[PDB]
Amino acid sequence: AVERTLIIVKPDAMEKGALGKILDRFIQEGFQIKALKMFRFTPEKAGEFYYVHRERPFFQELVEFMSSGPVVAAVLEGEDAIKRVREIIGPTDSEEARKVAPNSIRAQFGTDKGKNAIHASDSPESAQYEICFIFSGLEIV
Amino acid sequence: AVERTLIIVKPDAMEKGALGKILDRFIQEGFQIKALKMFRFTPEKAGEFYYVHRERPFFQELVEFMSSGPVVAAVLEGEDAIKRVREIIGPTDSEEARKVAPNSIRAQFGTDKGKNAIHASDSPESAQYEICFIFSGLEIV
Amino acid sequence: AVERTLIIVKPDAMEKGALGKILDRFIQEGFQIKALKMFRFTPEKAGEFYYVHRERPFFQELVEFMSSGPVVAAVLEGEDAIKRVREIIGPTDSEEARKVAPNSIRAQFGTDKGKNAIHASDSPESAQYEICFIFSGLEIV
Amino acid sequence: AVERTLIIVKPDAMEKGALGKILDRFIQEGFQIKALKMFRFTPEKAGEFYYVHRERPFFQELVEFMSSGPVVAAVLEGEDAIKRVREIIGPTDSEEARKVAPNSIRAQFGTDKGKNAIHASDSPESAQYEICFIFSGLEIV
Repeated sequence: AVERTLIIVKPDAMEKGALGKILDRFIQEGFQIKALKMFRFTPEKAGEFYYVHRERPFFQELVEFMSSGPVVAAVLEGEDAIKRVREIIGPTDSEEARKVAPNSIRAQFGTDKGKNAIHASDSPESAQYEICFIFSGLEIV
Repeated sequence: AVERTLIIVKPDAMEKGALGKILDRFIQEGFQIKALKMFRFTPEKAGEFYYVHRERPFFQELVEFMSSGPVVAAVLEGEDAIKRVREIIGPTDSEEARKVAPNSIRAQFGTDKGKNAIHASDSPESAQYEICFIFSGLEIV
Repeated sequence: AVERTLIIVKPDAMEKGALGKILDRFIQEGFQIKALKMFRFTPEKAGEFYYVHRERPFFQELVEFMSSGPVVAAVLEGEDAIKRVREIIGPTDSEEARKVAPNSIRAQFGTDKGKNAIHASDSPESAQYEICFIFSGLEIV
Repeated sequence: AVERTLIIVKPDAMEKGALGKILDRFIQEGFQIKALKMFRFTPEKAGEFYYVHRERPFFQELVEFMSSGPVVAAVLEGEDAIKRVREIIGPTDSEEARKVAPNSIRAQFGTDKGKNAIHASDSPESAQYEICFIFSGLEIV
């Protein structure tokens, strides 16, 4: 099915100068960018975005990191997008990504498990929530 | 239950100068305004907002009217908000509203069935869709 | 000359429930609302908005107050708007406003000099800066 | 001097799939992206953006083209940005760009004089206007 998923380019990848290369990859893989913007999470908004993981040990570190500098979000649309985008980004741990998926976003631009370049929706339920969290319908063009 | 609903002040009420009086009413009724903005629907975006009614005879007239001038949307939060807000706005037909609910928004500021001052979400399912259509999570404060 | 000015309803007036009454007043005085939204200043953005006053003794208190809860900004357009809006809001000190301008916004909804309900651009130069700080051209409708 | 300029990636370059490659170039040239978003000009907003050129013979064609599909704007910051960005994009006519500046944005991704991939502010005065037209201060991060 044609699906929409949310990616967020994280501050580590922003700082490395990888934004354009990352967007280029998803464009060349055939996804339509339906929304795109640079913004800065406040710590409160980062915590709301990541609500489902609020009880995890790493949560405060994640919130701080994702509000530590500007990020860029995009809505990607295409066939099987949620799973296909997860394949393109690679394993959570950027070092594992380098071993098993060398051309994945995280292999190319990630550092480790925390600074791993990019977020993507992990499921249709999270995609629905995450897209609405960042973009209104008025912003989808 | 505490709920969120979407209202939109329509161009007829905007033109009458009723915006402030309408917002004042919902504030005094005890609703929290969680998001608020003036914007202009393009005809395409109005048609998407009203997707569920696309097959109704009045649809093109509605789309045109709701894209004919700027509107103001607000997210209202409170106990039983969806139904309570519908009570405050009154019957669809502003003339009927004057007969049965004289202090309702539509009695006070509506003209007829089409120019009836204000839209409100009609159900929890529509509220979910409508709020996301107009406001991202980043805009709810 | 027809001018545009920026008002911001401050958190004290928001909390008092005065938003609708304040907007109603400017509408009835004949101003066109060209842009309107609820948002929350981060402390950094409040400090940038108030850049010209950064060296004043009250600056940190002002920044904190204006980022302490959501605010609503509006662009008002009309003949001589910058000065006329300043007249409508009244003296900086809400207590003085009650003595000399009883129907002014600050007399009606202000508390003292700091919690004084509303900000308005003080000059054409500040209006130009302030309007752009809060609203893009795309948001003026 | 450190300056800010506005670029807009036009619908021809969007359709060619060049967005990421174009952003990558400006990042690698050392510009800071201070704001970024995808949006769609209405014809009215395109005409306002291009107000200074409203009397030119090509104006309606330009307005139509720039409102014919989504575009992406970015604010670029760096030393001598306005002139340096103009150098990077190359001559107005993409065919001339291919002859004299083969690695310029317009040589790489432009088609002709009208479909020439990208807009950039032509002066500090236009940059000031254009940046405010598309982005508020709240959107610069």
